[PDB]
Amino acid sequence: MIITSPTEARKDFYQLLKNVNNNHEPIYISGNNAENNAVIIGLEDWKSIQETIYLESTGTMDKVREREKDNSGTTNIDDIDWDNL
Amino acid sequence: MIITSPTEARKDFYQLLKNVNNNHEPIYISGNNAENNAVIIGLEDWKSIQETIYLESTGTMDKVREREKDNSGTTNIDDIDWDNL
Amino acid sequence: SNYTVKIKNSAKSDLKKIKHSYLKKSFLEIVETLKNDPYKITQSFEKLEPKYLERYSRRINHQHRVVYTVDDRNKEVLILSAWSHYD
Amino acid sequence: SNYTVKIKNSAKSDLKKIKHSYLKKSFLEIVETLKNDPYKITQSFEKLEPKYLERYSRRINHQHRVVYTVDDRNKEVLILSAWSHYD
Repeated sequence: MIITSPTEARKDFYQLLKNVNNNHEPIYISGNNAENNAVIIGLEDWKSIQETIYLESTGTMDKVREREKDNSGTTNIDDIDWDNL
Repeated sequence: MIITSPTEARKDFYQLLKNVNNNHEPIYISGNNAENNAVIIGLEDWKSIQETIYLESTGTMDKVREREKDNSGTTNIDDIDWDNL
Repeated sequence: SNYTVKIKNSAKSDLKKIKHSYLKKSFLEIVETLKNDPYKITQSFEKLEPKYLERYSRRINHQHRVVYTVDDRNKEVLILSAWSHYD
Repeated sequence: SNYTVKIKNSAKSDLKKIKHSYLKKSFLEIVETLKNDPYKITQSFEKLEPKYLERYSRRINHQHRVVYTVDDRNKEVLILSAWSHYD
């Protein structure tokens, strides 16, 4: 956990933006009032999180997890008979 | 989508931290070097996201969604017979 | 009380694991809060995503949650999981 | 091909909806990239969380994804979903 104050984060802001993107680790901004505590995350890591939340919210990861552990077998994608549904 | 530059975000940093928590919407920091793009998110919303990813990956939310679907009935929590569970 | 707290009968197997884990007292503390105010900012109360579905969790400990929904109109809480595992 | 691309049989029902949406061409373009480099930064390629599980998605369109895992040692891609509705 990387934790810093609002004051120090603002002074070190440009390096912080570099750091969150090269370490792939969020930085916690924790100040006087937990009201305005925040987290800074690299855009790429945020897009992964956004995409994960979307596939969980639709139930897609639910179905993925079920199919992953089932015994239905596999089929090479080129062997799919599309005209038979 | 709320988008600001690294320099504008640094200048108005304290207000930006209030806004992400008051508005419950992330703020995107987008600059010239796209490799250092970042997102600011209020801590409560970050905690919601992290708690969701954890419960989803443990299969808990899969179990929850299936239980919402079943017709097993309900029991008032005070009517549980703990001694014979 | 202000809310009736129910548990899905299929979730009773969760309570068996809670009992064996000696988590009964932590769990029933969460139940008492759910009876009074299921939205109280205690017990690491979390609004799960997607938030428009209004599912919630509270911490029994650092591994296990009570996951629940709330019928505001009828003042009923529905516990759906008390053990954080796929079964 | 660099990779053999397979689909879980329980996922074939996704392809029926892909076909009937006229998304077959889009889906097959993802397949062609999966055969070559399932890690190419195209098609909105995303590493899903938790990243230690190593699942991935690509966009068929704004709504539907191909979700897949990759067996790096055996050079096989396993498609687990190609339809982002829960039935």
